[PDB]
Amino acid sequence: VVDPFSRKEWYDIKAPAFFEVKNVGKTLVNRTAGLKNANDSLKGRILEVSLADLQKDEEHAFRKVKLRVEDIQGKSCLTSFNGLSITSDKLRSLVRKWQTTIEADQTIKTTDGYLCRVFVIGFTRRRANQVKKTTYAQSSQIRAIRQKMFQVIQNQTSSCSMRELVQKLIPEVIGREIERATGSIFPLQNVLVRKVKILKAPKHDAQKLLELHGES
Amino acid sequence: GELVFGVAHIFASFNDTFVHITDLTGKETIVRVTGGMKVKTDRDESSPYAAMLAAQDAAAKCKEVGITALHIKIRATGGTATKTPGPGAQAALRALARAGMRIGRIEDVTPIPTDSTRRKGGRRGRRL
Amino acid sequence: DTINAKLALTMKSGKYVLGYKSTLKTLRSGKAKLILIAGNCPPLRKSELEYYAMLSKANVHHYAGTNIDLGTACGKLFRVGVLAITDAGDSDIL
Amino acid sequence: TKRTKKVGVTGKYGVRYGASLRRDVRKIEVQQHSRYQCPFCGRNTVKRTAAGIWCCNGKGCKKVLAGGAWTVTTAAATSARSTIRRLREMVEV
RNA sequence: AAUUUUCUUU
RNA sequence: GUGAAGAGUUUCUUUACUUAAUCAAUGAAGCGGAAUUGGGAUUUAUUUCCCAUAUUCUAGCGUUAAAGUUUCUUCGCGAACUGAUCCGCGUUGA
RNA sequence: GGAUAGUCGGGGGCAUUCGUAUUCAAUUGUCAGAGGUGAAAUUCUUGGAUUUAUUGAAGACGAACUACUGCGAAAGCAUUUGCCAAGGAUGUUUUCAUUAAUCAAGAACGAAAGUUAGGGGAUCGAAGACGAUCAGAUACCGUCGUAGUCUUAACCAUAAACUAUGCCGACUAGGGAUCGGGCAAUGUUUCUCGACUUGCUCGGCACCUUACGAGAAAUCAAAGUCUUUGGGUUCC
Ligand SMILES: [Zn+2]
Repeated sequence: VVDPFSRKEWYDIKAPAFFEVKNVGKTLVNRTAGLKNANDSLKGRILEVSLADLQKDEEHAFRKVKLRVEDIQGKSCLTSFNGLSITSDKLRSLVRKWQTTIEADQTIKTTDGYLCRVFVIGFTRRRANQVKKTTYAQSSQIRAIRQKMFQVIQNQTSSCSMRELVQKLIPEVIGREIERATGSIFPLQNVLVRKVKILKAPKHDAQKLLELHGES
Repeated sequence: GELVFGVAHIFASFNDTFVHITDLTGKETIVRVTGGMKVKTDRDESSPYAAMLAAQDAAAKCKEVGITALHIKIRATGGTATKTPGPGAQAALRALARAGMRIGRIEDVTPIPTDSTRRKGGRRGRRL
Repeated sequence: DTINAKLALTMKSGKYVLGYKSTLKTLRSGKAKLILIAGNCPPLRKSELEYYAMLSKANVHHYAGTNIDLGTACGKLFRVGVLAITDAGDSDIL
Repeated sequence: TKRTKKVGVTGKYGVRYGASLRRDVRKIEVQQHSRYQCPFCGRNTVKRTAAGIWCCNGKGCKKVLAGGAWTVTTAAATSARSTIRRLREMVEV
């Protein structure tokens, strides 16, 4: 029996190029020996990190993205986009009484093999002059709102690929377009993508990672 | 940028508190200490004093490696249960803060259900 | 609009042909515009009818439902396999 | 005349073999000796021959179908067909 | 936690 | 039989090979490797890292070769190549 | 009664979509307790318990939004979409013209639990097994746990099935919220409509004050219009 820390090594984690940062943190992997590869045992790791950390701005503190470590390059692991979510505190704060919440979902496909199930949630809003405290929308209007969200998602995601998906989720263009399209219906507020899930993956993009990386 | 960030999970149950500290990833953890190995009375496992003792022991063992900042994540029993963190959650947070180790990104990750299965008790409930 | 209502009003005011032999006769004579083939049709007969309509420049619709359903839509108490609408009347079947 | 309160087709068995066994056989034989519809001809002429073979007569569609012991299609086979259909669509798409 | 019982009347 | 790791001048363990030996199938009927072929990223790109298939049909038929440059000499249902790429230490699989 | 127009509905059925949680399975990381409880105790854990991380399967259920709010004859109905049939209210210088109300006998639906066959059985959990409390615990407490909890095809047919308050019709006091519809605004706002504000009206769910009135009272806009006793009709 010896110290278990003598068989451990520290490696850096590199977020994909879609973000504004390069160094995210350090990981821990056991000593590389025979019949057991650190590369083999590393590719099945999942990281969670804040979008505020990735963008160096507190404008996305509530958003948290997950990364999947895939490739190792010079003792510096490279990760890829695996999904985004919203913090429990933000979700509970957004959920309120005496208002109507509409949540919808849709599955989207990129130019390459990528299946992404993206969700969206939006809440009704007052008009700064309303006297009543109900602020409720009829189920027909909810269905019309869901159709408007479906149309907006399809139109904005018809041909983007993952690069444009990340480039358009940070500025929150999906929620803005949904609110714009919902002008003829209840004004709606706090429309955002609550969670994006990844169902299919390409063939590891073993060469496209080299294409994207290699800069700085 | 000479700081190293880990992930500190806190499981604040009403019977015993878990102070688990891992790296930024999930696997290959470093430290895991609860109140059971800090108090041997089988009653004060969830006590704030035992939680702070486990938290400070975790801090010492983490400083042994040389890790500076931790992303904290507290969580209750969750699921179809009380879903409220125990008294040891705040005690562990204060103990980590007082030990000198940096704290960042506080979040609650208790598992909530979307109307999950039936809770035990038998309709009438635990008539204690 | 649906097609069952259109078929019903063609039945009220239009020219229809029932069966397979008469449908072949209508396609052969060229006084054919639309043929309806039930989903329960024999595959060889369906291919033959499609070839006949392609030769005669007649539209084909292999609508869902069995020949029992086709007969019920046609308003008859017997099974109907092939429908041949020769005159649409006042409809937009064609 | 009704001629039978509840035994029905099992009236040939008289009073023997037990009531529960006779009832189970009655349900099975009712399913077994039933005319079914050919899924290709639309005629109620499908009859069973030798526990799993179903044939319908007529000038056309003399097909012989492989079915259940006393029903043309079983629930398990229908569920399997739906599952295989679903899996094939996922593989193709 | 744990706490059962108070004969027939004046 | 042949080799690679761990270990207190030596062989204990597991972990690789097939020709020993064992099993199964068959009319021992297509096993393995090479050259173009178009995507594919190394990249002011080079097969350098990657492997790709012709028959879905409806209860029909599918055999005894056609077509091609060119050889008698073009009496020929003539002889060869090709159509049917080349090669081989293994009939195939466990 | 029927038709028509815009609507409305957590009303019904079928097909379809999504969500976390629970349990389990495989794999990876350090080690000594983990569960549970007033206290414990049973049980399993240096053979790796518990936790953390990845993937998958099973079944159940649709949290928050969710309300003195909606729908249905009631029992009941709460994830997305599509389809089908149907329904109330509203609008109407549309149609028929008494077609109406309440019912014996007779019929449809009828929570949960219970039964017969098929599938499925995650969680909880009758019976039961142990372990603590007590003088005795056979129970309340902890873990496990069969039927059951899910569903299909046949059954039955009752609950504090309640609003402990039958159905239809007329009249009766002041006000403010809420749902659905309609009317009106030289009203507001957002790149012809929606949202918001105000007033009026119809039909519901209810609420506050009061008692001309009722009751034995609690209380009741009906349980009032009953010794000043009679609108009609069933059950008891
Ligand atoms: Zn047939």
